[PDB]
Amino acid sequence: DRGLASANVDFAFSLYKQLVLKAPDKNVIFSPLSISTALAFLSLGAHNTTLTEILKGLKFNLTETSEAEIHQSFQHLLRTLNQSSDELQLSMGNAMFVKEQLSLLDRFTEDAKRLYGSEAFATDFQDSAAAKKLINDYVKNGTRGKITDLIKDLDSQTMMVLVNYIFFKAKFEMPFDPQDTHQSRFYLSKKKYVMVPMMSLHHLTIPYFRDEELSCTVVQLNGNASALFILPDQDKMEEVEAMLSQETLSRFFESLEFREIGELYLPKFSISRDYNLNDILLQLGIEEAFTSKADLSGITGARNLAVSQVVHKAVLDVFEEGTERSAATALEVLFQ
Amino acid sequence: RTIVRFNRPFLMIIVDNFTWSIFFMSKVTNPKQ
Ligand SMILES: [Cl-]
Ligand code: NI
Repeated sequence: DRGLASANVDFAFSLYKQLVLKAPDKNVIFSPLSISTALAFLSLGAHNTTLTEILKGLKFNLTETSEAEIHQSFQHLLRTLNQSSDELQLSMGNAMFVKEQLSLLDRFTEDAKRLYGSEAFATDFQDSAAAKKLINDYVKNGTRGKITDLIKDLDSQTMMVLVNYIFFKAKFEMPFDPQDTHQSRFYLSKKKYVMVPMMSLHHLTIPYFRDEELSCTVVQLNGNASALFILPDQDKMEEVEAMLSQETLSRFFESLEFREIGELYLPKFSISRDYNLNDILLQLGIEEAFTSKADLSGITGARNLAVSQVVHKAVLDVFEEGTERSAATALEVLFQ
Repeated sequence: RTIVRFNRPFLMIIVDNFTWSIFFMSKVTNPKQ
């Protein structure tokens, strides 16, 4: 539905601003879909206030889209994120790693596989280093070596870990020539600057829009997913971030017209970030899942599970031939 | 005769056309990290 769109953008931009608030000058890279898919996957086993808090935390309105329509949209979306072309490599997976003896409801394992593509891996969490290596290899495999060490510390009393990964590699329509990549200034601010390899192309026709109102330019440099590059004027990053919303995102899309660009300069670079999202998810109202009042009895048939830690890691590579994105989310669950 | 120069902090967003699911989002304040 259209109400799914309103939820997805609100959740993505809400999370983004919360990530920024923790360290307002640091690089940010993350996958909103990865995080919300792991939580939606968890909500398959939630009930009562634990369930409603999760789905509301994801910005869904339950009166507007039912729980079954949310899971349906995730299912449909996951199937589109496994594709291969000469121009695209997409992959996305879900998995649950479970204490070998822990009994799971048939409905939960069936739903998890049908809707989220998730198998169940018997794992010995008491052998903590081996369990960690098992999960980290699954993510490393899924993201083709790009996300390593997603899980650094794992409680040895862990009952299960729900994992999502996503991998996105895309060639530029018009690649940059590496002969035209040269060290150039990058201005952290008006008076702080470093030298970075700066790629360049001449005479590009690409979707373009100058927004003199918000003091920014947006362009598109590339399937069925758009990639927007939003370039605020100097000292206008904060102003631009202040206006991020569904509304202005839609306005950006409705205003992009093809246009010939004399020169385009874009840095060649790699950034990565990892986060613990407990604080942010509690701040978003997902709170009962973390306490002894958690109700995950849709997983096991008892209220014997609560979330302990949610971690997220993402990596972004920009180079002459295209871009590479990957991310993963792990939801760690303890006994109660 | 237009110049677009990513030599200062910028944003990138990957948006699904149909759901407006946001696959990836980033802010680049310093490519040299
Ligand atoms: Cl991005
Ligand atoms: Ni703009």
